[PDB]
Amino acid sequence: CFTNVYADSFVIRGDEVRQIAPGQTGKIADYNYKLPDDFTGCVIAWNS
Amino acid sequence: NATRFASVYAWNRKRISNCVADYSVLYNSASFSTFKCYGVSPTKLNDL
Amino acid sequence: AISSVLNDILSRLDKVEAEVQIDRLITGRLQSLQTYVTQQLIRAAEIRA
Repeated sequence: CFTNVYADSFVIRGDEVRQIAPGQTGKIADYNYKLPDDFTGCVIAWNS
Repeated sequence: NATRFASVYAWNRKRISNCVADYSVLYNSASFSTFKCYGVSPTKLNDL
Repeated sequence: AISSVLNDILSRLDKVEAEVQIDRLITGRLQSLQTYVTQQLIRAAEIRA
């Protein structure tokens, strides 16, 4: 069971997918979208 | 941006010295797949 | 760890790539204190006697 749940939805290029993993760095991870260093959750992604 | 590289078998070497290195130029480029490091983390390279 | 110097880790690695190195130095230095405090506790008993 889960206390609260937030699904975050967005689009990016295929190469920039690895930046969404927690504690990464890159133009997305620096100033578009960022997970905390002790993130808990799942990054689910598919070619669109 | 050398015109033509060496072969892996005959691999080239350059001594880089007495100059300022701004690896953030390299890391801020989109051009690379691969930028993986083994005794430093790339964002710290500029502080050193 | 990649250095014996705590700052030479923290000045070469980011806040995740460092934690594994730092935990090595914590584990080693802490077991160094547990050794010393065991030696001195046991030694204390000799001086008490």
